[PDB]
Formats: sequence, structure tokens, C-alpha cells
Amino acid sequence: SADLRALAKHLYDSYIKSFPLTKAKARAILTGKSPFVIYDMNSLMMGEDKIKFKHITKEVAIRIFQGCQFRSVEAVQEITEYAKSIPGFVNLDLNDQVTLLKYGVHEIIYTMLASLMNKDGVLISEGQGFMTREFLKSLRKPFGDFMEPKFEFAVKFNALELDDSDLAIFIAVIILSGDRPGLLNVKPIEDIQDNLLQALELQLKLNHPESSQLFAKLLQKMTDLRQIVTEHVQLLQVIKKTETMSLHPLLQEIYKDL
Amino acid sequence: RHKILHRLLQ
Ligand SMILES: CC[C@@H](NC(=O)c1ccc2c(c1)nc(C)n2Cc1ccc(Cl)c(Cl)c1)c1ccccc1
Repeated sequence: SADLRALAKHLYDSYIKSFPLTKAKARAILTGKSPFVIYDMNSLMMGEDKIKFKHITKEVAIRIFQGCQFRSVEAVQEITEYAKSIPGFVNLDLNDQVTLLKYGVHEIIYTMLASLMNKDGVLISEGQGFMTREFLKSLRKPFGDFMEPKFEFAVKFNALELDDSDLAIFIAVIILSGDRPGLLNVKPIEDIQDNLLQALELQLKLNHPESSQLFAKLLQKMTDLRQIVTEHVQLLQVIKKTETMSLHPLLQEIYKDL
Repeated sequence: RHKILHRLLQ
């Protein structure tokens, strides 16, 4: 009761310390020093510096792809510090921790990505940029459908009107998933997940007393996240067999045998 | 086996 409340506020505060761009901030921007808008080839060129990228120094779609890759490496880092905060996560065997994060991150990355999306585009560069859904759609095959499925999910997911104190627990539930392939000691993970799923349930009962069957609707979404990952991984296969394209080794470490 | 993830957890 008051335990599950104290755990809700714990994860919310960890979430805030761990992720610098929150749904609260993203929504303020999307409904507002406006973001630079990239809607076509020439606006991509004008706004290229908005796209955070650090390297030594070449097709338009590859640069977007690299950009998304660049930022995902950082999302992984963020999610990891967050997991380290979910009570008992650090106490699990250190090989399971790696597997939970391994399969957990894509699901989390796409859940939080929804926060930065509306039906027309996605925030980039900590809200400094806005790249339109239509622009991404126009990129030559197979990069034209790289983002589209993500936008399709986001719109559905955003209609749930979840806020940061809700996603904090939802995200912690996903990490502590009990059916991740190759898990050694499955029991302790599910104990905490059971304890987080009940915390989520109460959090949705108080914070959203009007929207009925949200908890229900929310667990259903958690099944589509996995579908979106599946499509993604399958699409990466195509790209990897036709392009000449390079993947960060933190990402390669996650995709290997996934 | 997953070196970067390990060092991120350490
Ligand atoms: C989980 C890894 C996976 N990441 C994504 O699918 C992805 C896509 C767009 C993202 C994202 C993660 N995070 C954010 C803020 N955005 C928005 C976004 C959209 C467009 C641009 Cl240009 C940028 Cl910089 C950011 C990946 C794997 C391999 C290759 C490229 C990606």
C-alpha cells in the first residue's frame, strides 16, 4: 500500500536523475526558441549541426541512421544507470542483469521515444530539433520504413496519456521481465516484477481514476513493443545485406544472438 | 561475452 507508493516515488526520482529529456519537457516543447524543423533535404542540410554526432569527421539516410545509432548508445547508458536503481536489481547475479538490459533496452527506447513523438514528427537533439514523419518516410529503401513503425506505435501509446511518474514504473517492469531467453535464476526477477506490476496498477488507479482498463491497455502495449523490436531487427538484417552500414559495438553487443 | 554492458554495470 504505502510501500508501493514509496517505490513509485523512488523510481520517479531515479527516472528524473537518469533521463535528461522527460515526457514533461518533450510535451512542453511539442505544444509551445522553437526547435529547428527538418522536413526536406535542404532543411536537413541547414540543420545538420542540430543532430548530435561526434566522430573523426555519406548518403542522407545513412547520416540519419548514424544519428539514431549515436543517440541509442547514450539511451542504453541512461537505462543502465536507471536499472541500477530499481531495488534488488544490483543484487541479482551479474550475468542476468546483462541479459535483462540486453533484451530490455529496445522495448524501453521505443516506449520513451513515444514521449518525443506526435503524429507528424519526432524531437531530435534534446528537443533542439524536430524531424517530420513525412521526411523520414521519403528516404529511399530500406530507410523509408525505418521510423514509420515507431511512429505507428507512438501514436497508439501516446493516446494512453501516461506521464513520467507512470512510465517510471512501466519501464522498470519491462527490465525485470521474467521470460528473457537464457536467464539463469528466473524466480528472483519475477518476484520483483510481480512487485512492480502491482505498484504500476496502483499508480494508474490514483493518477488516472477516470480512464478505465488502462492497466489492461498498458500491458497489451507491452506485447506490441516486442513486435516492433522484431520488425526492427528483421529490417536491420536487410540493411546489413545491401549497404556498405556500420554499427557501434555497444549496439553490436546487444544485437548479437538476439 | 558482453564487455561494454558489464563495464556499464560495474
Ligand atoms: C535501439 C537502437 C536503434 N535505435 C532506434 O531505432 C532509434 C531511432 C530513432 C531514435 C532513437 C532510437 N532515439 C531517438 C531519440 N530517436 C529519434 C531520432 C530520430 C531521428 C534522428 Cl536523426 C535522431 Cl538523431 C533521433 C538503432 C539501431 C541501429 C541503427 C539505428 C538505430
